[PDB]
Amino acid sequence: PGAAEFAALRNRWVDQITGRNVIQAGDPDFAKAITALNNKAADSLAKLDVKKGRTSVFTDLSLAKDAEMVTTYTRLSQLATAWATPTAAVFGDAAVLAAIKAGLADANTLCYNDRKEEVGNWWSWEIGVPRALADAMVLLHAELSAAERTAYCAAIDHFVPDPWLQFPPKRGKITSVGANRVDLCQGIIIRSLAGEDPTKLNHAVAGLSQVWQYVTSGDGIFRDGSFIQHSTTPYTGSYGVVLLTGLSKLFSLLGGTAFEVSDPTRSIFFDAVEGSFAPVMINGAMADAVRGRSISREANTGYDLGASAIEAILLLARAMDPATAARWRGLCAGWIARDTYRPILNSASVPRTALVKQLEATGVAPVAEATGHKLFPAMDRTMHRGPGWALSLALSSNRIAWYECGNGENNRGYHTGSGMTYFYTSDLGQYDDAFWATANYNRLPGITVDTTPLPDKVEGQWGAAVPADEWSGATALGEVAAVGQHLVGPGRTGLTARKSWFVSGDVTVCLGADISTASGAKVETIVDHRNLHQGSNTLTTAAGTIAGTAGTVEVLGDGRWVHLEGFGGYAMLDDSPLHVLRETRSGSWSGVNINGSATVQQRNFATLYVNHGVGPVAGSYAYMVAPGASVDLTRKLLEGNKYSVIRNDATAQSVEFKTAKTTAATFWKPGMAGDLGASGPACVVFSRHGNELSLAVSEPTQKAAGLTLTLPEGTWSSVLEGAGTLGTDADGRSTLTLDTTGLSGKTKLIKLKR
Ligand code: NA
Repeated sequence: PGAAEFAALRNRWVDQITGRNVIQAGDPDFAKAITALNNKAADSLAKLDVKKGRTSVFTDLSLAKDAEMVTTYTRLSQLATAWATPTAAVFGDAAVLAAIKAGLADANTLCYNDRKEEVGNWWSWEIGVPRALADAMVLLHAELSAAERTAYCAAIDHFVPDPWLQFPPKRGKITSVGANRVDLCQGIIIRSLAGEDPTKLNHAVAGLSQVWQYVTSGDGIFRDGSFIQHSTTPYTGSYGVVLLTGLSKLFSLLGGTAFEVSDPTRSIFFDAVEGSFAPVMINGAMADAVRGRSISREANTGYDLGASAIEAILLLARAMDPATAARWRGLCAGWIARDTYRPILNSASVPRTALVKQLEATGVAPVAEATGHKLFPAMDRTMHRGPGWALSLALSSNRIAWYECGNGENNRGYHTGSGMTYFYTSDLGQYDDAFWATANYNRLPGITVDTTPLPDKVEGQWGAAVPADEWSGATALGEVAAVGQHLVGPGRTGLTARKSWFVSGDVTVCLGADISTASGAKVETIVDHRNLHQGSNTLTTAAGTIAGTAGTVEVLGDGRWVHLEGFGGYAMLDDSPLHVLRETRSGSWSGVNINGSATVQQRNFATLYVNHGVGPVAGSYAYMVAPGASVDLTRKLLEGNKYSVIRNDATAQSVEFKTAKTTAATFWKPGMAGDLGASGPACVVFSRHGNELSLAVSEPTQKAAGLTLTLPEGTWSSVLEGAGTLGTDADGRSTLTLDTTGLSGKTKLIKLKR
C-alpha cells in the first residue's frame, strides 16, 4: 500500500472522528453537537498564550506538569477537529489553523520532542500525548509540512518505540496489556497514517491480538466474562470500556484495507459484548462496582462510560453478521431509551450523534435487561435483576483488592469492596447525583464495617494489597443465587465477617455471622445508605413513621419492617435493633479526587444500620431488601415463612425461598445447613421438582480439587444431567462428589433422579 491507500485511511479517520460526512442538515441534535464543539473550541482559543517568546501554549496549562501537557495536546486536537467539521464556527478558519499549528510547533520545541526524558506519569508521555498529537497530524495533514510530520513522528517514536511495551527506559519496559495496549497501538497506528509507515502500522495492528486472548490470571478477559486491569481490580466498566472504544475505532478504520484486523480469535472480543459488557450495563450506566477509581470522577461517571460503550458497540455492529448486529443494536436501543436521566444525545459528539441517529433509523426495537443472575467469579462480582431493579455486589478476596486508589483518585474508597449492595432502580441518579461526593464512605450500602477511622490510601495505591480471606464466590440455579464473602477489613483492624446474599427474582436476603474485630471499636452493618437527592421520602413502619427529623437516629419499634418511599421495603429476619437515620450530608468532588471541583454538594440520605457494638463475639445480622415493594407487600414479607432462615453461623448460612421452592446456602466449614451438607467451602442452590433434584454448585476458593455434598430431600440414585459421583454416607444420606479441579469458581449444574 502506497500514497493513495494512506490518503484514504487518513480521510476515513477524519470522517470517523469528525462526523463530517454524516451531519444531517437542520437536525437539532447535530446542531447541538456543533454548538458543544464550538463552545469548547472558543474556550481553548480564549486561553491561548499570545505572549512573545511564550513558554506555554495555553495560559492555564504548564508544560512542566505532565497532565497539563496532555491537556495542551487534547485542546489542540479538539481545535483541529472543529477546524475540520463543516458548519463549526471555526471550520476552515485560517487564523485558528495558524494558532493550532503554532501550538503544536511550540509544544514540540518546548517540551514534547525526541530529546526529552519522561518526567512524571508515563501514561502522559506514551498515551495521552501520542493519541492527541497523532489525531492532530491526521486532521491537519493537508496543512502541516513534511518537516513538521518528521518532527512530530520522531517525538512519538521517542516515547513509544514499540507499542507492545510501556514505561521509559530508566524504569525497565514491560509488556503493555489490556486498555494500555489498545491505547498505545492506537497512537502508533494513527501516527503511521500521518507518516505513511506500513511497518509500524502492521506491528501495532498485530499488537491488538493479545488483548482479547483469554487469561486465567493477570489482566484481561476471563472465560467467565470478567475483565481485570491492574491485576486485582474488577475493571470492565472503565479500562474495559477504553479497550472496547479503541478497538471499535481501529477495527472500523482498518476494515477492508490492506491493514485490516484479520486475526480470527477477535471473535473472543465480539463475544465479550454480551459476555462481559452487557451484564454490567444498567440503563445506560456501567456499574460502579466494575469501574474502580473512576467513581471519584465528577465528569467520568457510570453514564459517561456507558455512553462510550454504546457508541463503541454501535460502531462495531456495522461489521457484524445480521443477527449479531441486530442483537447489539437492540441492547443499545434499550440502554438509550430507558435512560431519561443522562440522555445520550446531551453533550454528544458529532460521531456519537451520528451513530445514535443511525440506530434510530434502523428501527431495531429496544431489548429489555433480562431478569436473573450473571456471576463473575474471577473478579468477585455478581449482577442480579428483577422487574425494576438491578443488584450489583462488590466483594473482595485473596484475588481481588478492597479498592483501587491512585493519582489522587478514590483515596477514600477503602470500604467499597466490603460487601456493597448497590440496588439500581428507576432512581437512575442514585449513585450518580453527587453520591460519591456526599456519601458516608464508612457506611456504604450493604457493608460490614469496623468504625475505626482509616487514612486515605490505607492498604496502598493501585490495588497492591488484597484481603487474606477464606473465599468469596457465588453460584445460581434458575431464579436464585447464593453469594458469599469472607470479609477481612482493610487497615489491619482485625475485622472479620461472614456475609452472604441469597437473591431471588424479587428479594435479597442478607445474612451475616461470625463478626468480630481486634480494634476495640464498634462494628456496624449497613442495611442501606440511600441518596434521597433533595427529597423528604417517608420511612413508614408498622406503627407509623420513623426518622422524620434529620440528624436524630431512631430505633425501629418491633414490627420489623421499614418502607422507604420511592424505593421499597426492608425487613429484619432476627430480633436485632434496626437504627434509622435521616441525614443531610455535604461534600465537594475535590474531597474525593484531587481534580474534583470545589463546589459543595448537599444531599439527603436515609441510613439504616445494625450496630454489633464494641467487642462483638460471633456477631450476626439477618435482613432482606425488597426493591420496588409497595408498603402492603413490605408489611407481608415476614408472614407465612416466605424467607425461611435455615442456619446463620460460622459453619454455614442458608435460606429457603418458600414460593420459589428453592434453597440457597454458603458453607464456610464442613457441616450441615438443614438437610444439605458440604465437605468444605461451597455455594449451593437446590430445588426439587417431584422426583428430580436440581443443583447448582461452586467451589468458591478456586483451589480445591474436590467437593462432596450431602444431599437434601431424601435419597438420589442416578445423575440425569451433568457430572458427579453418587455415594452414601454413614447415616444413610446420599452424597455427590464433584471433581472441582481448575473450575475457577464457576458453577456446575447437576440434575438427579430419585
Ligand atoms: Na492492582
